[PDB]
Amino acid sequence: GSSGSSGGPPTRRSDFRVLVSGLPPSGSWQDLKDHMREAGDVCYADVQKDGMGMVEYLRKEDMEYALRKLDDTKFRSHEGETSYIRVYPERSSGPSSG
Repeated sequence: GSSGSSGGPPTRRSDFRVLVSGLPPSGSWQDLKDHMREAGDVCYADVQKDGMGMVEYLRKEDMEYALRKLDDTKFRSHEGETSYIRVYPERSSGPSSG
């Protein structure tokens, strides 16, 4: 596995993901993943400025697992620095009932 394309659209290899916020200024997705992976296998791993991140699992449990297990952890950046990143699901006007 490597993946490498110019385009790189907003694809969702999975549905069960975990929103990470409160990342360091040096924090990366690599280390982040290696961390988030705590759950299971990460098919998606991205990080943005400010201090946010995103990881997608192949299993639901993994999500909840890492969600709780991790639920706010001490992430170490590639610069040694650290920061408290929370692990929570993604919400946005749920359907509830069609």
